[PDB]
Amino acid sequence: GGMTEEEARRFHGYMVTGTLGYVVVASVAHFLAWSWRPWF
Amino acid sequence: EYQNLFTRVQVRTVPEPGIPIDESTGTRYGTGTFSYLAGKFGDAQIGPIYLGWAGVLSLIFGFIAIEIIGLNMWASVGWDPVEFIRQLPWLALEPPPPQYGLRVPPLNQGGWYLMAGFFLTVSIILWWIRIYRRARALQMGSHLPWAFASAIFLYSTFFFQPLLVGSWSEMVPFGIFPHLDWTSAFSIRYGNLYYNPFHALSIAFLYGSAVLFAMHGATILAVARMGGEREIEQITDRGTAAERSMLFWRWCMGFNATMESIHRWAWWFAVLTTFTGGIGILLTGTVVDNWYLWGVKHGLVAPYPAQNQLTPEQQDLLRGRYQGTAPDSFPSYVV
Amino acid sequence: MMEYIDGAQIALYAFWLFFFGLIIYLRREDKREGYPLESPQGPRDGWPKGAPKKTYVHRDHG
Amino acid sequence: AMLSFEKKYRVRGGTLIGGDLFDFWFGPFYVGFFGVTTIFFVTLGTLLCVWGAAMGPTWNLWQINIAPPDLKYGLGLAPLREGGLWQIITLCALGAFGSWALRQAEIARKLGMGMHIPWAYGGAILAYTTLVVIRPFLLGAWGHGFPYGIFSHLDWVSNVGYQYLHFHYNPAHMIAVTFFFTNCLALAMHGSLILSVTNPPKGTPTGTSEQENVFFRDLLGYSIGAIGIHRLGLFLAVGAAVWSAICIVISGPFWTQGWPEWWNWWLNLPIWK
Amino acid sequence: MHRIWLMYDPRRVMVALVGFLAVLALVIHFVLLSSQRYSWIENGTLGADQAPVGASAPAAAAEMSPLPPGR
Amino acid sequence: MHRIWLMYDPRRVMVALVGFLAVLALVIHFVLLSSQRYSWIENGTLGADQAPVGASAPAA
Amino acid sequence: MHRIWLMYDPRRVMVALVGFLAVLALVIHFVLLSSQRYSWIENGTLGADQAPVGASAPAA
Amino acid sequence: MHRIWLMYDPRRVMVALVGFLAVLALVIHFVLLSSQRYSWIENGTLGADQAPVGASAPAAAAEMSPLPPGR
Amino acid sequence: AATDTVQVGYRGTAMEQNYDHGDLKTKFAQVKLPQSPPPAGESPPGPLPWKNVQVLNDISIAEFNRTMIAMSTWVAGTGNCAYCHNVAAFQDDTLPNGKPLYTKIVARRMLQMTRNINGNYSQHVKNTGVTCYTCHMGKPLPNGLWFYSSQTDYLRHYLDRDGARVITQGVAPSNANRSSTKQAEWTYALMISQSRSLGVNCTYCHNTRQFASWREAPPARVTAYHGILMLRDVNQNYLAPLQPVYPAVRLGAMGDAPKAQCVTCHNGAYKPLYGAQMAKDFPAMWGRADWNGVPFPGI
Amino acid sequence: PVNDGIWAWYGIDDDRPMAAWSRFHATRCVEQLAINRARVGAAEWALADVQARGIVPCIAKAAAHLARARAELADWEAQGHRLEAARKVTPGAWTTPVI
Ligand SMILES: CCCCCCCCCCCCCC(=O)OC[C@H](COP(=O)(O)OCC(O)COP(=O)(O)OC[C@@H](COC(=O)CCCCCCCCCCCCC)OC(=O)CCCCCCCCCCCCC)OC(=O)CCCCCCCCCCCCC
Ligand SMILES: CCCCCCCCCCCCCC(=O)OC[C@H](COP(=O)(O)OCC(O)COP(=O)(O)OC[C@@H](COC(=O)CCCCCCCCCCCCC)OC(=O)CCCCCCCCCCCCC)OC(=O)CCCCCCCCCCCCC
Ligand code: BCL
Ligand SMILES: CC[C@H]1c2cc3[nH]c4c(c3C)C(=O)[C@H](C(=O)OC)c4c3nc(cc4[nH]c(cc(n2)[C@@H]1C)c(C(C)=O)c4C)[C@@H](C)[C@@H]3CCC(=O)OC/C=C(\C)CCC[C@H](C)CCC[C@H](C)CCCC(C)C
Ligand SMILES: *[C@H]1O[C@H](CO)[C@@H](O[C@@H]2O[C@@H](C)[C@H](O)[C@@H](O)[C@H]2O)[C@H](O)[C@@H]1O[C@H]1O[C@H](C(=O)O)[C@@H](O[C@H]2O[C@H](CO)[C@@H](O)[C@H](O)[C@H]2NC(C)=O)[C@H](OC(C)=O)[C@H]1OC(C)=O
Ligand SMILES: *[C@H]1O[C@H](CO)[C@@H](O[C@@H]2O[C@@H](C)[C@H](O)[C@@H](O)[C@H]2O)[C@H](O)[C@@H]1O[C@H]1O[C@H](C(=O)O)[C@@H](O[C@H]2O[C@H](CO)[C@@H](O)[C@H](O)[C@H]2NC(C)=O)[C@H](OC(C)=O)[C@H]1OC(C)=O
Ligand SMILES: CC(C)=CCC/C(C)=C/CC/C(C)=C/CC/C(C)=C/CC/C(C)=C/CC/C(C)=C/CC/C(C)=C/CC/C(C)=C/CC1=C(C)C(=O)c2ccccc2C1=O
Ligand SMILES: COC(C)(C)C/C=C/C(C)=C/C=C/C(C=O)=C/C=C/C(C)=C/C=C/C=C(C)/C=C/C=C(\C)CC/C=C(C)/C=C/C=C(\C)C(=O)O
Ligand SMILES: COC(C)(C)C/C=C/C(C)=C/C=C/C(C)=C/C=C/C(C)=C/C=C\C=C(C)\C=C\C=C(C)\C=C\C=C(C)\C=C\CC(C)(C)OC
Ligand SMILES: CCCCCCCCCCCCO[C@@H]1O[C@H](CO)[C@@H](O[C@H]2O[C@H](CO)[C@@H](O)[C@H](O)[C@H]2O)[C@H](O)[C@H]1O
Ligand SMILES: [Fe+3]
Repeated sequence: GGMTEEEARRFHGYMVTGTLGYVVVASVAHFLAWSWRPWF
Repeated sequence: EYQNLFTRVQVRTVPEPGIPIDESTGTRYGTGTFSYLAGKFGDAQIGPIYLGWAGVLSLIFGFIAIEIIGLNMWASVGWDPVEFIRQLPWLALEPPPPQYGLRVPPLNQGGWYLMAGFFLTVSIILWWIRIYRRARALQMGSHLPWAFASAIFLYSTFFFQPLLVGSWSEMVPFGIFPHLDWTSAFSIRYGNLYYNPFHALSIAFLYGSAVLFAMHGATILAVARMGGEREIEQITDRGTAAERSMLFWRWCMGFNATMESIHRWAWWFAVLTTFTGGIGILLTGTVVDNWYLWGVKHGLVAPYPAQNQLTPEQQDLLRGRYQGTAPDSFPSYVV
Repeated sequence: MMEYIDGAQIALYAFWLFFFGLIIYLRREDKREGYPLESPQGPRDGWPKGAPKKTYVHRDHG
Repeated sequence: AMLSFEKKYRVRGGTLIGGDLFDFWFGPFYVGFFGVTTIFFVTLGTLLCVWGAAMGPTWNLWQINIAPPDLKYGLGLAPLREGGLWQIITLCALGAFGSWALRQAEIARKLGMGMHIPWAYGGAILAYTTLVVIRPFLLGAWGHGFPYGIFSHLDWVSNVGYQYLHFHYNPAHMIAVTFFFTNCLALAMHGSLILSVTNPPKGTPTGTSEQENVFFRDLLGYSIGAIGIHRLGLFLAVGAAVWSAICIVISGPFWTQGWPEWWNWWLNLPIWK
Repeated sequence: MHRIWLMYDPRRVMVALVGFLAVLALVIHFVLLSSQRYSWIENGTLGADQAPVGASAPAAAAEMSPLPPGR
Repeated sequence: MHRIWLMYDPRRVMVALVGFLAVLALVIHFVLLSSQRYSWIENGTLGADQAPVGASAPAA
Repeated sequence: MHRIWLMYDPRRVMVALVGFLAVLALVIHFVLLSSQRYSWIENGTLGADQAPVGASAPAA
Repeated sequence: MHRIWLMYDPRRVMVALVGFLAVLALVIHFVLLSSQRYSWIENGTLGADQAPVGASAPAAAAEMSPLPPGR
Repeated sequence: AATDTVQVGYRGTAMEQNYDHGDLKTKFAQVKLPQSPPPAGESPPGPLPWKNVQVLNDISIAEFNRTMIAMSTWVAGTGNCAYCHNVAAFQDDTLPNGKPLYTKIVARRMLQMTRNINGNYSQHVKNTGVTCYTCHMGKPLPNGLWFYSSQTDYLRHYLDRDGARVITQGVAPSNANRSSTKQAEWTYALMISQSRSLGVNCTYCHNTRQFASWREAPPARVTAYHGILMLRDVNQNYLAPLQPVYPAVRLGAMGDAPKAQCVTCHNGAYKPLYGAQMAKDFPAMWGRADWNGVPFPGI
Repeated sequence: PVNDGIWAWYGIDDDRPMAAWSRFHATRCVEQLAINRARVGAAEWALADVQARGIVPCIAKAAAHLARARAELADWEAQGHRLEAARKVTPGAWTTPVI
């Protein structure tokens, strides 16, 4: 199957942005968990 | 030297068998497919199944039996799904209390057990009928359903022996380690099952079944390069693979089967495992209550030097009681 | 009443009679191929005498 | 005597040791060098078993009991009355079982067969060698072997089992039992299928590989094929003996508590500790 | 860095990634749920100063010579 | 980003999703039912102040 | 040194490396979590002076 | 001495070598971690004089036995 | 990784005990190193001054003080007389607050219990005997304390139950024995507990080809039976009636007193303290007119 | 992967398209060229046989198989040309040509 470098560059734009957005959500979840009950 | 233990070159066919031989009533369920992993060890086709009326009902009755067991197990850990997986092999659905005998017990104290046992038994009988009908529809002999009837016979003795001694409490609990606890305690209650001669015979055929399948499996693989695995053609049109198989065992141990008759030795060894087993269970607690003492009477038991000697006052002191009911109170001892 | 004879002993001898009968049957089946034996003294059957060699009918196809 | 097709096959060749010297038959039996050694060890081992019976309390077949030595003798040969006779018989039995396997290889070679049968029998020899050599040696005394006696060895099996309180909880034993039970099921299915196509109801043509594959397919949901069922039967039967040898060698040398408390690791997985 | 997707089928990548994150998330929740400090379904309403803490190293003498609980 | 459905066959995704959501929903409900605090079948009619709370630290 | 990527397929070494790191990381975390000293989920808020220590020699 | 390598594929040599070192390293670590003296995750903060040392002798009272009596 | 074995039955019967050699050495050294040493003892004349002594009437004043030092180190740590006493007034059974010294009134009962064990149950404890150290081992709480929980709890074999037999002593079934397979499971559970309590396996007390056989069993089975009868007396007459004496922190959820079991003395060893003989050194606790021929030094 | 098999788990893969010089890929290429030319020869012999006996649905598949054998050969010829170009520009490469 094909996969051109413009398709790869378009996919990378979504894959990075989705990854970072998920890490941002997770960062808020840890901010909430820590303010509720710190683990250190 | 090629060992013929796995297949380095499989071949696919685009149309397929799995569309059955001409079969009449019922329906072929699903479309045939190939597994490459199945094709490594055996034939690659994973494919269509037949049920008919007896197969459908067997699955319905059997599913209910499985649900009742699992739901009771899950209830027994207070519906905790973590403890359900963590403790799964220790969980059971447990038979009724002994004091009921054969009477119907309370729902949470064996009533669910007898229900699951009933639907499982009906499901097993309907599966036997399903196999019997399928063997005849494919225009085959009835060897397989009668072999399966031998397994069902042993299974039924886990109902009939409790019936004969007069209590559903004696039945086998549904559960992985709990049914092994029962298996040990059965031998304890009846004074060591090693001295039951039908148990000894059942082991002789269980071991013999491994001996025969090891010998026969190896023999056919050893002649498979000469077409020896085409066993039906070696039976109808004897080739050198059959002749060499006969001569190997003849030259080894002085006698041999044929390519057909080795499958009769195979069939009877497997069938006699569970048939002699069932007889031994039915005799236990009904004819013999202590198999070791039956062994002493009939001369089975090898003598050992005494490890202790009791005085006559110890003989009275060291008798116990038979086990009774549990204390149904929490005593205060204060005065 | 019979002290020594009991139902487990009776059942065991019933099995032995059946089992030896079965071994005889299986040994007759084992002798449908390769028998009677060739020997310098002429043909030999052993014991029990083998069942006859069996003919198989193939199908007429469809 | 000979099977009607046999004479053609009785060539010289395929021996491992003796060459032509022992390359002959006695009635149906092939001899060879390992046939000679087999009969030596069989006769010596049997006559010593009969001597053990003679000096024991009874001739009753079920009650004869030739016991290993006390544990205090360690890895030495005990006095013959005291277990040394068991130790000699054990050497004869090893010599016989080994000779039998190597004789089977000479027979397979003479027939141009694969070596499957000698090796499949090696699984049983392994299990015996584990019970009387490897496990006793790891425990440090020959007295850990089982006694030679039709029921007295069952007393040994019983007591070894309860040395671990509840031997059913041995995890390798569960696997070994599963193989033995699966093997007996598979043997009944394979035996039934072949007989059902070769002995169909009267007035029915002889069946075919297609019919047995179709029947087998709707029994298990997949078709195993002719080579596959023989590979499986060999795998299950020999695998049972190998897992049996594992289950007994771990009991004592490697694990000493009750077997039920081995399962404590499963309760303590950190997802649910 | 985008050329990593020339090297791997993105349909295989995303499925493996989502399966990895699902299993990791499940494992961390169930590890916490079995602890005492983070048994949040039973004890989540406790304040942080009231939540359980795994016990310290002993009192430095690490030794016994007690006095009874009061009757 | 509807073109996600071009690289993934939605026929496969919707079955995978519904299977996941079904199992996860049941696991959560049974975890709660198994707990003291949320054993709602036996104790659902208790008020929030009456509902059980797991044990604190010992000095608390 | 970049010439090793002609000797070995980068596509396959990367998968093997990611797998190796994941296994090693999970092993070390669970080894620590099972210890007394580093049972950080229960005792992570203890100060370093308060955390458990494995028993010393009696020095006698 | 380099002629030793003419017999071998160098890629396979390296894969063989790395596998040997990985196994050996893990064996030595798990042996030490299972010891008393080098159980460093629990006791790594002990000073060298404070760390465990194997007994130069055992001892007993004369009537005590670790093993039960028996032939 | 070496395994020690002890043969306890005939050749070839596999009646053997197995021990992991490393595990056993650490357990054994863990007993040796803490094992509390005894004071030397001495022989004065003169009449007893005591104001409120009710059990130890029969020993000299020096032997009495020697016994109190032992009791302190065995239950409370050495010299900890404040654990039991209002140390200003040893004769008191109450604090200055008037609230009772519950430990002292328990300890008086534990003296009577120990004398009763060493005296009436010599078929079990023989000349090893027990001291406070056997259970307490230097701490206020022994191991293996148990409370009421469920009716079918097998530890009630050590209190208010009696029968455990399930095997028929004849070939044929009879009305004499109607035991359930469930009852054999219950005895099996009980017997695993006894095996673990001593760190032994079933072959220590049985030839498992016939569990009911006494002739084929090692003699330890007879000692074990006397241990059951001893625990029933200990629990029913001494430990369980202390319910109104303890603070409610000691009581079970049913409000019952803590009870003992085999593991309380044995602590996973075939004899308590691997057979350390201490009762001989403390005549205050013999309950017996002579210990292995050494006569009781009564007044 | 049929050629490297288990060693593909460790990232040895000498089939992959290669444009720098590599003695391992050149070795694989020389082996596979010979095998695929023999395989093309057998495929067109089989077509000639089945054309001669005239069975229409078999002639169709024999031609389809031959086309696939030619295509699989052409890939190895392309690999051979890449490596042979790289051989000429790279010191210490083979003296015997690829393809
Ligand atoms: C509980 C679950 C059990 C589960 C396990 C169950 C195991 C069952 C399988 C084993 C039994 C079958 C063995 C067998 O068939 O061997 C072939 C042999 C002879 O073959 P043949 O083809 O009929 O004849 C050959 C002859 O015509 C020409 O041969 P040749 O001239 O070259 O050599 C002369 C013969 C002379 O025959 C003998 O020496 C007989 C030797 C002993 C025969 C078996 C006796 C019973 C068992 C052993 C007891 C002594 C054992 C120490 O030489 C030979 O043929 C030697 C080759 C045969 C060697 C057979 C060895 C079998 C060993 C079996 C061990 C069983 C252990 C339990 O057959 C016979 O001699 C007759 C066998 C009859 C069936 C046995 C069952 C009889 C049930 C009782 C019915 C009433 C009384 C007969
Ligand atoms: C308890 C039951 C199970 C344990 C049982 C153990 C003892 C078994 C003894 C019988 C086994 C016979 C095996 C055999 O060869 O079978 C085929 C053969 C005929 O088949 P064929 O194909 O036509 O020929 C084959 C050939 O093998 C037969 O031998 P052949 O005719 O060529 O050569 C000669 C004889 C030797 O006979 C003589 O020399 C007789 C001469 C008598 C003339 C009169 C002299 C004057 C004074 C007489 C006074 C006479 C009164 C003093 O063949 C033999 O050598 C046979 C050797 C068999 C050796 C078996 C060894 C047993 C294996 C274990 C040994 C160690 C452990 C004990 O015979 C038959 O067909 C007749 C039926 C035989 C089996 C059914 C009868 C069973 C008898 C026992 C009944 C009770 C059952 C519970
Ligand atoms: C301490 C333990 C006791 C002991 C107690 C027992 C008891 C009790 C029994 C056996 C039995 C057997 N024992 Mg024993 N056994 C001991 C020691 C041994 C040793 C040994 C090396 O020590 C061995 C090899 C054996 C071997 C054997 C077998 C020969 C025999 C079972 C045959 C069989 O195929 O069963 C396996 C086959 C079946 C159970 C048949 C099942 C068929 C049915 C139809 C399947 C239904 C499946 C269904 C559709 C799906 C259900 C799904 C779930 C509901 C979820 N025992 C000691 C002495 N043993 C049995 C026997 O026959 O005794 C005479 C028996 O009842
Ligand atoms: C000769 C003795 C040996 C033996 C033989 C033997 N067993 C046999 C046979 C034979 C010859 C068979 O032909 C038969 C078989 O089918 O084999 C595949 C069988 C069999 N041996 C079995 C097991 C078995 N055999 C054992 C042992 C033995 N089998 C002996 C060793 C053991 C042991 C050792 O414990 C076991 C557990 C089964 C696999 C099988 C009989 C299957 C059967 O009866 O199943 C009944 C059905 C159920 C329990 C219900 C299943 C429920 C589904 C999961 C529900 C799915 C949902 C469903 C679709 C809903 C319904 C909707 C409808 C609208 C469709
Ligand atoms: C609570 O009651 C149960 C049921 O009696 C007792 O358990 C009994 O003993 C076990 C051996 C056995 O396992 C079990 O089946 C059962 O038989 C349990 O131990 C508790 O006992 C105390 O209460 C008894 C009771 O039944 O209420 C009481 O028994 C006596 O008094 C009742 C009247 O209150 C009378 O009906 C009984 O006949 C009588 N029995 C005896 C033997 O005296 C116990 O009193 C005594 C002295 O045993 C109570 O036991 C104690 C120590 O308080
Ligand atoms: C604890 O209480 C017991 C009560 O029995 C005191 O025991 C006394 O001394 C024994 C030798 C004697 O055998 C016994 O009969 C009894 O006389 C024990 O000494 C402890 O005493 C303190 O608490 C006593 C209490 O009962 O609460 C208290 O005594 C009170 O009662 C008596 C009359 O019975 C009276 O004389 C006291 O004045 C009265 N005191 C109070 C505070 O209520 C003891 O008081 C005194 C003066 O001894 C308490 O001890 C002290 C040092 O105050
Ligand atoms: C000791 C002594 C003094 C001996 C005197 C005689 C002398 C001098 C002998 C010299 C020559 C020698 C060395 C002889 C050997 C003597 C000995 C020791 C014989 C003992 C033989 C022996 C082991 C007998 C036991 C038989 C038993 C019980 C076997 C168990 C298995 C069993 C039940 C098998 C029956 C079914 C059969 C026949 C299986 C084999 C078999 C299999 C497995 C196929 O797959 C197959 C496939 C296609 C065609 C045929 C076959 C076939 O025949
Ligand atoms: C408690 O004890 C223990 C448990 C032991 C402790 C723990 C220990 C350990 C070891 C933890 C390890 C953690 C870890 C390690 O790396 C964790 C690593 C986590 C990572 C990397 C997460 C990455 C997430 C990325 C996501 C979610 C991406 C989403 C992508 C989206 C949404 C894009 C959608 C669009 C697409 C696809 C394009 C379509 C095409 C289009 C439109 C087109 O073509 O046009
Ligand atoms: C929601 O769905 C869930 C998640 C719950 C599904 C999951 C279910 C799970 C996890 C199920 C797990 C099941 C397990 C692990 C089962 C284990 C079973 C074992 C090991 C069984 C072993 C032996 C059992 C035996 C031998 C039982 C035999 C019973 C018999 C013969 C009973 C016969 C009863 C009869 C004939 C009853 C008749 C009814 C009358 C009224 C006549 O009463 C006598
Ligand atoms: C996983 C849980 C959810 C986390 C949150 C996810 C959202 C995070 C913020 C998203 C913000 C917008 O994110 C941005 O979207 C655009 C499309 O609009 C993507 O754009 C991509 O596709 C377009 C075509 O569709 C191309 O022309 C472009 O070159 C490419 O980058 C960007 O790569 C991304 O950076
Ligand atoms: Fe076969």
